[PDB]
This record gives sequence, C-alpha cells and structure tokens, in this order.
Amino acid sequence: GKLVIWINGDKGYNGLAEVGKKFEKDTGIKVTVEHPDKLEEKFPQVAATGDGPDIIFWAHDRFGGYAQSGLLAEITPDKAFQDKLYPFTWDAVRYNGKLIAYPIAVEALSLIYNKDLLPNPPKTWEEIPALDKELKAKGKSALMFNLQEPYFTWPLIAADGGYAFKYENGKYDIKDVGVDNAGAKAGLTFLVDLIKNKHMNADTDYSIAEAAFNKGETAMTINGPWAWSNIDTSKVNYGVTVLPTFKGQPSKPFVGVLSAGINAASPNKELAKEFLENYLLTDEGLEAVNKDKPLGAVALKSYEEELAKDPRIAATMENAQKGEIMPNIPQMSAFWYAVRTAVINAASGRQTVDEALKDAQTGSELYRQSLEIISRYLREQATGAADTAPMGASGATSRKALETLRRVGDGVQRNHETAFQGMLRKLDIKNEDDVKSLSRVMIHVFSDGVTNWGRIVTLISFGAFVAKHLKTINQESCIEPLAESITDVLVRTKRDWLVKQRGWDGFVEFFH
Ligand SMILES: OC[C@H]1O[C@H](O[C@H]2[C@H](O)[C@@H](O)[C@@H](O)O[C@@H]2CO)[C@H](O)[C@@H](O)[C@@H]1O
Repeated sequence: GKLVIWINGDKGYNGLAEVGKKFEKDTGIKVTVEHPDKLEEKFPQVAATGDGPDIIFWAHDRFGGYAQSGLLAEITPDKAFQDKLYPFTWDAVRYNGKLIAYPIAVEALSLIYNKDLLPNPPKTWEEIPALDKELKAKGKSALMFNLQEPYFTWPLIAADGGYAFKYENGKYDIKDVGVDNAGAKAGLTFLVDLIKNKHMNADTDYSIAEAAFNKGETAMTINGPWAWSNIDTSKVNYGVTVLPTFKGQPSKPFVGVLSAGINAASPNKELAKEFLENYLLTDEGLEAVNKDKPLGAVALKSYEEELAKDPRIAATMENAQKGEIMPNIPQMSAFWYAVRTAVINAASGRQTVDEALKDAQTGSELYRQSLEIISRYLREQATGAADTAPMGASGATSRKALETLRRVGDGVQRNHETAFQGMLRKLDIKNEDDVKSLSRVMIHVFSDGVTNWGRIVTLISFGAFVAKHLKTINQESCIEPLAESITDVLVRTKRDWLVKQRGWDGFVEFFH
C-alpha cells in the first residue's frame, strides 16, 4: 500500500508531507505529496483512465463535475466524525445527496495592505486610482493582484450585481446566469479602467504580485490565507482586512472550501480514510499544514475555535460572509474557462467589456440549450414520449434541433444497429461506474477524432441507444449525467467549432 496526494502548489505541501511522515511512522505506508502543474486540468484526464492519485486536493467547485464523471469514490465518514466539522463545510462537499469529498478549510479573499505605506486601507475601490497618483510620486504602485485568474477579479465583477447561477429554492438555475448583467459590466469596467489609466498592468500574475507586495513595491494586494507565510517571511508590516466597496456595496468574493476527495480508481480507499479522518483532520494535522501555509477558516471546530482569535481570520471570515459559496455544478469547469477568457480579453484590450462578457454569457447559453436538446432526445428515446415543458431562450432553434435529431439520430441508430448492439453487449455495463465509464470512453473517442456534425450525431445517437439499454435494467438515473457530459466535451472542449458553425442553427441547417 501507498498514498499519493495531489495538492495545488500554492497550498502548504511541505506541511502536509509532515502529516504523511507522521502517518508513515505509525503505518509504514509511504505518503507522497506531489504538486503537479494545471492540477484541476490534469486530475480529470488521468483519473478517467484510472491512473490518478489516491487523494486529490482542490476547492469544492470542481468536485461536482468529478462526481458526475465517476472520478471520485464515496466517503463513509462515521456519524460522530461529521459532528467535528462545521455543518456548512460539509454542505459544500455534498453532491446529489452524497458527501463526495472531505471539508478541509474555508478560503476567502481579503485585502492585504502594507501598514507603513498606508496607515489605513481604502474603504472603496473608487479611491484606489487617486492613491496611485500619490504612490507613484514616491516610486511605488497603489495595488497589484493576479489579473490572470478570474477568482481574484470576481469580487469586483460581483459587487454591483454580477453572478454565476442564482440559487432558486435549494438548487442552481442554469437559465438565470448573470455574467452579462449591468453589475458585472460595471465591476469589470472599473478593472479595465485601472489598466487604461496605467494604475495596473494587464499581465500581473500570482508571482509578479507576490514579489511586488512582499518586496514593498505595491501598497496593497488581494489574496487568500495561503499567501500569509510569504508576507510573514518578507517581514513586511501588513494588515489583512475587509475588501473595499464598489458603488457603495461590498466586494463579494467567490468562497471556496478546500476539499479532499479520494479517487474511485484507487486501491487504497480505507487507507485514505484513516489518513484523512484520524491524521489530517485533527488540531495537530492542520497546525502542521497551517505552519507551512495558512489554510483559513478550517472545517475542524477544535482548531477553528483557536484560529478564530486571529484578526486575519476574522477579516477572511467577514469577506467569506460577504461573498458566496461557489456552486459545485458540473458546468463550473466550463464556466471558469468562459470567465477567465472574459477577464483576460477585457484587460488585454482584445475586446470591449460588453463583448467579452457577452461571449462568456453566450458560453453558458450554448451549455444550457445543449443540455436541454441532448437530454430531451435521450430521455424521450427511453420513455418513448416527448417532454412538453418549455425551454426558454432560443426555443424555436432547440425545437428544430430536436426534430432534426429525431430524424438523423434514428437513421444512424438504424443503419448502424448491428454494430451498436455488439458494442453495448461487449461492455457489460451492469452498474453505475460501468455506465459512467462508457461516458468517458465516448467522450474521449469523439474528441480524439475530427469535429463535424456527422460525428456529433453519431456520439449522440450512441448515447440514445445507451439511454434505451439503461431503461431496460431500470437504472436510468445515468441518462442526464450522460447528457451533461456529451454537452461538456462539446461546448467545453469544442466551443470554438460550435460557435464557428453558428451553434445549434448550423446543425439544423446541415441536415435538410
Ligand atoms: O480563477 C478560477 C479558479 O478559481 C478557483 O481556484 C482558486 C482556488 O480556490 C484557490 O484555493 C487558489 O488555489 O487559487 C485558485 C485561483 O488561481 C476555483 O477553485 C477554480 O476551479 C477556478 O478555475
């Protein structure tokens, strides 16, 4: 047995390695803390084939997409163990009724300022530009933060009223997507104004900013608790405080809760359980990681009660209280691409903020209408009857793509019925992981091949043959998770092709 733990390079990995070394001394078992590049991207590729780490570490927002793929194993955390962590932290790691990952710590962006340069932090975002005038006079910069990640810019975009998905009575509504509304256009406009008014360069990354503030070159930065240790080490006189206001209202950061999930493919499930509950999630386990790089408002009540007495944590918690817990819906991986692209094209000057935000909002519309078209076809091909409920935006286009899918998709199923049958029988998809396995196989078979409407219809028709065969054994709960993945490989990995082919209109045009 062994334990391979993947965790982001910005988190305390040497501290976690000390926790695994402490576990190593009591079990023999080697714990290996690797911190790979583009972790949120690499984990899904490897763990789909069943080649990942035993324990994965990321903010909860990506775990809901991992669970739909079946890249995660369900955790069995005893009734007594759950009472040791905060109820809201367990809620962040709950997907479709099931706890999929372990809550570690609540993370939220706070404003970090140098007390020597600024005796006080500015109450508003609108007073940061004129501060730069008086700070440049002394050879300095007023504010520098990561402009590459939309996580760092979201609190300004969300302050006046921008949002990912609205929380309609215990659920997210993918029809109500506010990345285009006036509050987002106003927030992002102020950021673009700072680059137009030379107050900020539209190329500052995590390292540029961490160097600048910690060297004493910039007056304030934006960051999470993980960055505290490097400021502490730089000996800079700093204060962590509430984020400034935009247009009178607070900056609402997206609030992530660092989670610890176990690969479903992994053969060290019970080993990861003892490691996570009995070793890591204890005051001494979290104090070891926290000593390397601060976690934030930790899930563990025992250690959080102590940690609460730190005004840096109180600022973090007040900022978390003024922001929102990020959704864990599968669309989130795709949502972030759309939004990173928008923040990067607005700052880079490649686009107007109305355009950059539109192509981003449009990206969610392609995801919604696509999940609607695909799932409708697939569900009606198992029941044998149409759904009569409305579809919203681009309704007549989605209506025609369905009557186009029924004609062309049933032609593919008919003309290739002999072949589809052999493929479905040569797989023995009996249980849910076997079905989710297929989801990934067709996802990568289509992708590692040419992108055209022919192959799209083929991939969807096979999905409808599968939806018919799922129904046969009553475990037809995988139809929508299958329909949402075919949407993902399409609007996520082939976004540009679909947009170049005039969306679903080009498909209805294609076959006539
Ligand atoms: O910026 C988009 C990005 O935001 C979040 O990632 C944060 C993460 O939560 C922090 O712990 C830290 O690692 O910084 C990241 C931003 O660089 C989402 O979790 C992530 O999925 C998303 O792509």
